[PDB]
Amino acid sequence: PPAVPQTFQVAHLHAPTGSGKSTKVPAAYAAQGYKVLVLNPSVAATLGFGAYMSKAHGIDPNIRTGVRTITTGGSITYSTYGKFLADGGCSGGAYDIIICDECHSTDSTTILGIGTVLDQAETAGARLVVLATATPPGSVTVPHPNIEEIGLSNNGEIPFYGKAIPIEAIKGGRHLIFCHSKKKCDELAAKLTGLGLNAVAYYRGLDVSVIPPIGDVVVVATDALFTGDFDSVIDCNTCVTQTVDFSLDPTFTIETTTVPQDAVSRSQRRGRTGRGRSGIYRFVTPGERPSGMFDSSVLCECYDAGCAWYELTPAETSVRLRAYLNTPGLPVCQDHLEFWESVFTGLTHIDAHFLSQTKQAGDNFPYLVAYQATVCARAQAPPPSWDQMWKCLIRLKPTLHGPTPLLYRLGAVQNEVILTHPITKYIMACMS
Amino acid sequence: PPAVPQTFQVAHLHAPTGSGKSTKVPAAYAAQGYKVLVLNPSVAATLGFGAYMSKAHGIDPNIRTGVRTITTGGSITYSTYGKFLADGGCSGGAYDIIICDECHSTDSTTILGIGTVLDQAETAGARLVVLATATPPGSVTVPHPNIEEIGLSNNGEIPFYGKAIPIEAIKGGRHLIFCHSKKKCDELAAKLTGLGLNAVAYYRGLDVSVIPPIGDVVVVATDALFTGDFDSVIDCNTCVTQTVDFSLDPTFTIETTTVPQDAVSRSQRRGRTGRGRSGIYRFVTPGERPSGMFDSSVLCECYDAGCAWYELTPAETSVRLRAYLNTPGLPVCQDHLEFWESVFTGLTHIDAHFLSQTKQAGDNFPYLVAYQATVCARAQAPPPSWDQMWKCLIRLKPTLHGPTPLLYRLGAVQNEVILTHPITKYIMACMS
Repeated sequence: PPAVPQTFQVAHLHAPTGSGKSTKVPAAYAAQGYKVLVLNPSVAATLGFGAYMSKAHGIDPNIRTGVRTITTGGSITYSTYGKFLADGGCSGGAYDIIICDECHSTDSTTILGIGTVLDQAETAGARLVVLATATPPGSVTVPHPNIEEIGLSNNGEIPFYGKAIPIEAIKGGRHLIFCHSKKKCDELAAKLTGLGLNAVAYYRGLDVSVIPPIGDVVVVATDALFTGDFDSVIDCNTCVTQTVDFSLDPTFTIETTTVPQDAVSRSQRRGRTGRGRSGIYRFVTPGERPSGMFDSSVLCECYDAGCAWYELTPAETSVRLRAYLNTPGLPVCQDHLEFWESVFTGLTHIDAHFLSQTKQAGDNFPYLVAYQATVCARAQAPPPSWDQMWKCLIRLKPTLHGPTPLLYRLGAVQNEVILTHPITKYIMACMS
Repeated sequence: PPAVPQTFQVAHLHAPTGSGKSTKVPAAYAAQGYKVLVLNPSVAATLGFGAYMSKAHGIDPNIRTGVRTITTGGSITYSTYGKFLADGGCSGGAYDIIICDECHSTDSTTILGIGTVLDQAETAGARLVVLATATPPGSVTVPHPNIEEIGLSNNGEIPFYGKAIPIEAIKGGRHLIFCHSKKKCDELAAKLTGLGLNAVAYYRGLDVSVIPPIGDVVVVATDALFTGDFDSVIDCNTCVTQTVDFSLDPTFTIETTTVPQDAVSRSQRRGRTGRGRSGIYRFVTPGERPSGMFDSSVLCECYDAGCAWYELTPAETSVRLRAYLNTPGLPVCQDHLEFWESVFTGLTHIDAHFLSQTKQAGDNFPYLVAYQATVCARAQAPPPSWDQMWKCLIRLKPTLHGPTPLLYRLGAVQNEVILTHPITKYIMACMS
């Protein structure tokens, strides 16, 4: 619980997990007349705190979200970054303290949003602006005595990234596997379900409904993160993240490449254990990786998204993205600001009906995949392939043939690619 | 009105809607000695011309539809493509001039209708075939003389496909809203009726009466809607259609999807008002998509509705359709005629009970739904799911175990399945 200076200040509340950061601290604040606003990357977290904050603290916070919205009138508003950017940001929000929580996040939304805070807060009327996070940019993983950090040897057979988890000893108690991809995910889960190890896990687009409860059974699951008492975890130490490449063929190639886990995705994976009691931590490679900068690709999404939903011209999404940079204790990446801002300023006259469709079904890059298919339909030319990605062109299959006027490799490709579409050209020049 | 050449000829009309393409053109051919047949796709519209021609034209035409029939013995004949088909098509007929009104629609029937007539007419003694319309392929919305087109913003208390409707714009008069789904219609009307607004949800099934004829009113209705005399027509711009998506799992799939309106659909709704007393049109997503094309869905639905309703050999159907890809001016599609034909000839010994049951059920793909039933029972195994589509398999539920022999994803498969059935495999191979 930092000061509340009458002037202005940007406080960093670097406190560990379960400290009550998104529940107690605000409450402290909301007991002095100060009107507070707390932001969080996930809905399920927002709506979460939104209750634990009422049924055990005597407060009824307004809970703003896309899937749910509740207005009480309390001076504590638990909403989310996305839903915050959606509501126009602070553009209409009178708050005296703002807490960008979990700010260690490198996702399109946190960033753009935090950037939105960092810029408007100051004049929106805010008196303090808090950035909380268990694991901030830089700070290294710490030996938490509340977690029996135990190795991982190959005194078995069950192939696991190397340190083949011995089966003879490993049965299932309270453990919890941590994987990288969706595929190889269940690939193991069942490889042991023929023994008792359910294959349960959370992917990208599922309900917590698929969660156990009792029975000393081991579970699997990807990064995005339930029930059953996690008093142990088996991290794979292989994080996977999209990484832009400038392959000039004819332009970039947003490709999801795997890699060693930094510090934030190392201790966050250890943030889901040591709960309730003296947790345990299983890991293959001990060493983590210096965290602080995030790939430039993400710098694209703010632009792709900010353009898709939040309605921010490449221009706006910049300044916001700017202010977020100049601020301390927050991650960074190469200042490809001017380039990217460059690209989108041009990608004009996107077909309304394709953005709408693409975004709806939540496609990684809604605006970019909705543009690569406007040019594709005005040129009666098919898209780079018929993956579920270009489903928006489905109704045009009858009238569409020839080569694909490729604007950027956003994944698989299967047609003659012509690299001359006036735009492709623009984007090239923009690349220099 | 075109001339009836000494030789045989297929003409093309393009008069704007309501100029006699289906009223004056015929009367003319009639006031000469030519026996005219006029096909339209609507059972309603059909009976409409009968009355009209009489009320003022001094011509008692014989009508032919499902619900009725009225044979006055006169040369001008009005009839649906549905009834015309079922009447053994043109083959069983001697008409001098066959006008295929509304030849731009793309429904199982209206197509077989033209294919048949475009294939038989000549050899049947026909003198002329006139494909009429006022929105041929490659056509866009031409501004309505007396209809201001306004867009939608965010100034609105009521949501609406991303945009909002300013209550103020719908507080006086008779307004018609257009929503893709009835499921949605119901809601959007409620919210409005709770705002002291006279809301009435209308769609397939309901009683046309619900809609009052006087007083202020807003109709949250779906395509199915004259005496309505509406002031404005807010439109959701999206539309719903069925698409086939070959997905070797194990053969294909026919899911219903919500896709953007084509120039046509955006001219039936926009024109639901402004007719007579100057009205207004209000949209969400600007720029209408173009017309004239139809997903392989239709081609299957033909063979199906051609084995089920009109009782026609997969061979014979192709025969009819073959005379459609050919004639120029009619909508386009992928030439899968050879494929879809294969997939059917194999589907034999359908359980007539199930077929009849399904036909009399309104099921979209009856012959396809029944065969998956037929082989289901035939093999003593349950249907994919128990949606109100398989209803025909209840007296057997007890005597039904094991995984479903999935011939094709045509609905929502909710059961352990297999894909080794001799038939599944067949089509799978017919997949060429």
